[PDB]
Amino acid sequence: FSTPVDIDIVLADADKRAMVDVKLDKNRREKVPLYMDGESVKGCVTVRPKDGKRLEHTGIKVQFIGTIEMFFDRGNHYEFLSLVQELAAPGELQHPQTFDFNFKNVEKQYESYNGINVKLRYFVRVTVSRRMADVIREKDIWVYSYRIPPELNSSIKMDVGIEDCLHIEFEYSKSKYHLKDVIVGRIYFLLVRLKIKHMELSIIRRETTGVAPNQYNESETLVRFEIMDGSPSRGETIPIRLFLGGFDLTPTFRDVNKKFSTRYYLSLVLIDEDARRYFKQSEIILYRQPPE
Amino acid sequence: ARPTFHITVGDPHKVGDLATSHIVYSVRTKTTSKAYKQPEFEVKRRYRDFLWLYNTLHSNNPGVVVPPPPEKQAVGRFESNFVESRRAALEKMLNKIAAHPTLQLDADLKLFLESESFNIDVKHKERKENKFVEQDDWFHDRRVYLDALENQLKALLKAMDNMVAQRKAMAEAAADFSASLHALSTVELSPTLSGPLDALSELQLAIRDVYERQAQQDVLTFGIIIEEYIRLIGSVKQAFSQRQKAFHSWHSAESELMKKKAAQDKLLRQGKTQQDRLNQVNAEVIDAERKVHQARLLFEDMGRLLRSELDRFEREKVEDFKSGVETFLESAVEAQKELIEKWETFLMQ
Amino acid sequence: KAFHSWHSAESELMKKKAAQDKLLRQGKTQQDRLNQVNAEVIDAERKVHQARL
Amino acid sequence: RLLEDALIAVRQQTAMMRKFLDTPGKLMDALKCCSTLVSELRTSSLSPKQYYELYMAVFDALRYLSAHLRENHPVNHLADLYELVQYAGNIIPRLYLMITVGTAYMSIDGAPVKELMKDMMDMSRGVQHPVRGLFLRYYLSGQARDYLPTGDSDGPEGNLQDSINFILTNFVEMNKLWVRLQHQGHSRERDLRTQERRELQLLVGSNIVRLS
Repeated sequence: FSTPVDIDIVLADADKRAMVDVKLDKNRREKVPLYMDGESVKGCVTVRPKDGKRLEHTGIKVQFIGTIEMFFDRGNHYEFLSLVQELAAPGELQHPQTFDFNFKNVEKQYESYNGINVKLRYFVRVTVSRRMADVIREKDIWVYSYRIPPELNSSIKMDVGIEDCLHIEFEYSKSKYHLKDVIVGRIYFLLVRLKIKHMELSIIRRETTGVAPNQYNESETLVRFEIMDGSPSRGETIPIRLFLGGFDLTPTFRDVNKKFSTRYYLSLVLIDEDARRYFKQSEIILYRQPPE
Repeated sequence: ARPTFHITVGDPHKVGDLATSHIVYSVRTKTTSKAYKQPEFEVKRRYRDFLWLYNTLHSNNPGVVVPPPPEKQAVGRFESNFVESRRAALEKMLNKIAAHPTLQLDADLKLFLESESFNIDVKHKERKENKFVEQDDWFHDRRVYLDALENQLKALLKAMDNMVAQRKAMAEAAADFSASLHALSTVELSPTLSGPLDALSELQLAIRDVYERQAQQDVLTFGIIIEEYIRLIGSVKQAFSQRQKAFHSWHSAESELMKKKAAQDKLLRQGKTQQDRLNQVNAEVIDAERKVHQARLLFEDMGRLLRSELDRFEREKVEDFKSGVETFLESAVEAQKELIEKWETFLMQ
Repeated sequence: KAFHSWHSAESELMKKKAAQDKLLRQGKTQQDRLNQVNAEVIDAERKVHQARL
Repeated sequence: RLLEDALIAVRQQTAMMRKFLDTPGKLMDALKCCSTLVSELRTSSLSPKQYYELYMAVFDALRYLSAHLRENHPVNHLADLYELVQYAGNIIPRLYLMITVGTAYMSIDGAPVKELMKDMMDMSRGVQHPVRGLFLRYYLSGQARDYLPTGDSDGPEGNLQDSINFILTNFVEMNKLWVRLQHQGHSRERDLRTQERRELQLLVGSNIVRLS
């Protein structure tokens, strides 16, 4: 036999509309249509019958859903957006039928995310209601969030050290970088009484999930970029130029629906000849640039 | 993390003779895997624990693979090599399973690898203690196809036994051909006949060392992977069986529902039943539908799982046998190269 | 009845296929019986298809 | 032992590097294969001399790439490439990749050349390893030699001045690496340093030569 009916969802702007990729578990890349906050979502639900039989139903509806999924558990799923359009009353289907739908000016407050303990995703869900088992079809969507240049973008500049052993001033040109921006910086050496083998700059991603003492932090190290080979002396200046376009980062996400945060840190690491390791971590905000 | 699980199986605390004695290995997991607690743990597992464990993996993963175990003593003795095979067999079994995220997720296994007390006490501790043609077609297709592999695998196995057996002589023969020739070489003392004849003796010893080595080189590499497959085929025979149970429950639910429904109607159209008692039967007719709906639904997903396990199974098979062939190539050339180097040595005399 | 007869056709198919598998895992199968059992299998296979149809 | 083991590795791979290096489009390929190559030169170990030898070997192989490049840039920009390459993981590989991109930029351009050149130098304040920086700067020295901020090379937006400064920076630097070299490496390697130091001085004198 198979299914008596197959549901497909075709958008009205399906040819012209842009699509975007998502990295999922074990290097998989999905591609879905792309939307932003305030756009209308409209198209058609196409019902393809497959048998010459009849389908008794107690209603057909289409829903636009945005939801946050935590820890791979269905009981922790929270819909932050739900919109319904009823497409048909209780009845029968004997032949193919199509139904229009339009969700007017749809709010989409968060960017889509696929992480470790957290997913945030948007989809269209069509439901054909039946007496004991519904026929359900999901259709996934990417939503981006956009942001213009910030009013204030201060340089990150600091003196740090291990007392009487290593004193350094480091500088990074901004606090806020767009996803295809460049870390321009320098390291300046004030006091050096240790034997430095190499120095690297690391971009660390932290996913923070939960509320209050229920906090799980997942940490991933997305670059290790060597910026110095060998032992400097005092008065030595080391230039940093690190291109972010080589690492495909997600934006900074802060307290999203009061459930999770995704944060980015520059971690400067110096290693001595005996393999001792000296570090300083600094938060950087990553943002998605609106194209002009 | 999942494949990035690091495993040394060492420390062959080979409990000394009993004629069945069981090697206990360090299992050091150094693991950056976040599917393994400890960045390092060492446990000291004994053969029995693993075999079970291996079975456990089998048990927690319903069709979802379980490659070959720690090595069998079913041909093994207790040989360092055998135990090594075991060690290896595990290493392998483990290796793969770790680079399969799921089998690596068995909690017993986390505790097992990351705690020494054996699989057992871990295992208490963990449980806190479609159309008719279409399914029937998938069953018969699979039956013919995987019956075909098994027959082939069984035929390759009796070849492996013969191929190991028939390295013992010429090799064993040439070990005495060498002494026979060497003997008469004490009798000649005339320099350019004595000299060659001793080289020719040496040649027979050379043929002996290489011919025999090749049981162990090539045949044995294949015998291990052939055995691994037959077990894996056995294990997915269990997954199948599980699907037949689900098929059994689902029709059972359906014959029970049809009955329940029937009792309901006859009671109704007796026309002499109060709406109280009707409601008791009616409710129970609707619970039977849920029993049909839940039993069918999991039966469908069991078949999604069986498909998935198949597609997986095949994928593993392609890679495994390629490595199988590559390990053979390297060996085949090394056996022949050694004879070439030997043949020149005695061409030069 | 049409259902009863199909299902008999199917059971018959499985019996004959199961016999073939057994002849196969003796490990030497006369070619006589391999063609004969297989042929009957194929006739059973039609019977099943026609019966369903 | 050491040198040769590397050299063996070098010969196979430099051949693969070159096959890519040759080809535009696979110019990009050349860079990955190359990304694997420079690591050897990233090795911390070898004799100055042994390293020096590697320096020719890879360098020269790379010189085929530079000529290729100097054809490649005339046959199209592929924008921001200079930046883009510097995601290359570490520092000598990476840098050389920019540098090569620099060389391309010089070849078509002239006006933004100067600005870039200056960047590079700056980042060149970075190799406080005498040697890695030296060979690099040398390599570099040859790369910009044809493209120095004034007339002889070409005549950039600016001119002699920019150039002068640049060489001088180099000079100074050249003094730095070398002198630092004297004290570079393990403490008791002073004579080794002297033979070896004499070798790389020579390299320096070409610049001087450039100046005349």
